[PDB]
Formats: sequence, C-alpha cells, structure tokens
Amino acid sequence: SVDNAEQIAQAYSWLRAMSGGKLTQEQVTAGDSIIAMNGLKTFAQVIGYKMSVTGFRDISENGYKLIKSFEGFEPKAYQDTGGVWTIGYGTIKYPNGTRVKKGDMCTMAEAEEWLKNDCAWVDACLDKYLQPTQNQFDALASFVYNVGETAFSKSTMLKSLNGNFAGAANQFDKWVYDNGKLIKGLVNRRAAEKKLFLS
Amino acid sequence: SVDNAEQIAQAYSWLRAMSGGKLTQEQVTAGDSIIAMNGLKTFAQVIGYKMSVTGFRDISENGYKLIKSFEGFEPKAYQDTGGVWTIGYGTIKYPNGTRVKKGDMCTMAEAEEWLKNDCAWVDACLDKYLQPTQNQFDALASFVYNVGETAFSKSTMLKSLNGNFAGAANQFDKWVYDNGKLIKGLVNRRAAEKKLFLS
Repeated sequence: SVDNAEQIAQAYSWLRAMSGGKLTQEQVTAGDSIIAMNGLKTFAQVIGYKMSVTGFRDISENGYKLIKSFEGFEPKAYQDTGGVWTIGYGTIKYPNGTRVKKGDMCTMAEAEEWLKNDCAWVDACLDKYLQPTQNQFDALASFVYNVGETAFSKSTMLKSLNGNFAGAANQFDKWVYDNGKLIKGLVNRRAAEKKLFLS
Repeated sequence: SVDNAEQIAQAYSWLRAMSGGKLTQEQVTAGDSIIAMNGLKTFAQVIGYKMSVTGFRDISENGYKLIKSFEGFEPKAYQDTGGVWTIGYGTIKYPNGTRVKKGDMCTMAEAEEWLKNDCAWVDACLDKYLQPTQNQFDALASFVYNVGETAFSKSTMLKSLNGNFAGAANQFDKWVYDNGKLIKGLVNRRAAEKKLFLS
C-alpha cells in the first residue's frame, strides 16, 4: 500500500527465487521500467508478490551466517551470470532502491546490512505457510529464500512440517537438482540446511 | 520480438503456473496495465517468459483430452476463485488479446480452440528441458502446463527423464500437495498423467 524503496530489493529477491535462482538483466530492466512507469505496486502485483508484523521469530545471526555462506562475499560490484551488476551477498538493489552499478565497493558490515533488507520477506512467507519452530527456522529461511514462495507451498517438505520433522530434514536433500542435473553447491547447501535443521 | 495478441493468453497461462495454479484479478489488472503502458515485451520480460519452431511433437488430440478433463468445460463466463472472469477450459484471454468478461458464452469447439492457444507455449518448454519422447509427452505437457517451467526445471522428475522412465512415472504421484495439504484433484490428476505416461 504505502510504497517504500526498501521493498524494491525485496520484490526482486522474491522474484529471483520464483525465477529459479537468478535474475537476468532483461527482467531487472523490464521491472525497473515498470516501477518507473506504473509504480512499485504494479510491479509487485503482476509477479504475485504480496508485500508484508509477523511476531514469530526473526532470522538469527546464525541463520544469516549460512545464508551469507552460500551467497558469497563480493567486496566489489561484479556482473553476475545473468548479467546484473551485483555486490556483497547477492545484493542488486540497495535499501534506497538504487541499483548496484559498475564501480561500487563495500565492506562485510555494509553487505550484511543490505542482505537483511534483501531477506526481509522470508519470515513473513515462513509464517503464512507454517507451528512456531522456535529458532531453528534459520534453516527454513535459508531454504525459502533460495527456493521461493511457490516452491515451498507445493513441497512434500511442507507436508511433513504441518508433523514429521524427520522427513522434512531428509527432504532438504532431494532439492539438489537443477535442469535435470545434480548441483554440488545445492547438496552442499542442502546438507548445511539439513544439518542446521538439527540443533 | 514481433508482438502478437496470441501471446497474451500464453504469457498469462505461463504466469498462472508460475503463480501456483491460479491468477488473481490483481495480477491480471496489473499485467494488462503493464501491457497497455509498456508493451507486451515488458510484461513477458519481467516475469521471465521467453516467448517461442520446435519440430519435436505437438500435443495430440488425446493430450488435449485429459488437459480438457482437468480444466473443466464452462460454457458461460464465470468468476474464478481468484476473481478473474473465465470461460471454456480455463481461458481468460482470447487469441485476439481481449479479456473474458461477464456475459461471454461459448461452445466446446470454440473453447478447445482457445485452449490450444492457451497451451501453445508448453511444447517449446518441453523441448528445452528434454530425448524425443515419441508422442507420450501428452502426459508431460499436461504436467508442465499445470506445474510450470521453473517447477519442471528443478524436479527430481526431470532428473530421471534425462533415463529412468519408471521413476518419472512414479514422480507424478508426489506432486499432490498444495499448501502442505493433499489435494484429491491433484492425485486424481497425477494418476491420469501417471497412467497416460504408460501407453
């Protein structure tokens, strides 16, 4: 409703998961055009992003640790696989809505700030599809932020959540395929989310 | 590149799968605004829809039969769960880009025409992620049209495709959950795609 530049980075990282893990410069250029032209709400609405209050738990420092681990610190802006300029821990939009560009530089304490804004939709999403999971949804937050809202809502992994927590823990492992192929980073990532799923 | 009104219905049914099985009037109103404002290409680009030539096989009449079976014939326009006016076999945009509206009426031969346009992205999608599967991808086409491009590209079901065709056939069954819940229509649907997966 009330537009805020904070939410641009959020819609985009939500879109990034719905687009299978990456954005193309085509998407970003299209969506920035929409945002300039129609307003942030039209952008969020057409993709299905319902901007979010959830007094359930927040991503703890350790949750951010593994999230950080998989994104990979980049202290200078670099052109990603899709062609979008990117910096820090996967950040393409600063909290003030401006774009990462060629030349930008950061520190880890800067980059983790932008990452918290990047991720700030994950707990709201986790809330609507889930029992309070104390504070070991830090593995789930890393999971939904990687895999996306629609993916989580259709998952057999969600079935065993709401209460076989042991099959959920084994479900992390199955999500390692991309494009029919097995991805070492994913099982590596899946492993660390499965393992962190066990306090 | 060259815009065509045919492709509006296609981007939307592709978006419908990426949005977890339904569109809200919010999405449609947003996307029609974008299309009027920025052009069809900006709409397709921001959602990740790469409009498609694939001389591999086409959805046979029987493939359309089960697709028809699950959509459900509606000879008069009706407001869907999401609030979008809908007619025939799940059609919300006619091939000329105009919207289904309150008052519209059809026949089965009309509705199956619009359905073929609705689905005309499925075979291109099937081509890029897949071996020629003779003409028993009529179960896969019904699968991808329901479940969406990103879903198919991350599926363990795709892993066994490219060649354990027997685990694929059993994979259909697992996709029955939505929102953590089991859906009778889905296993019903999954069943008929699993079974049709065996000539």
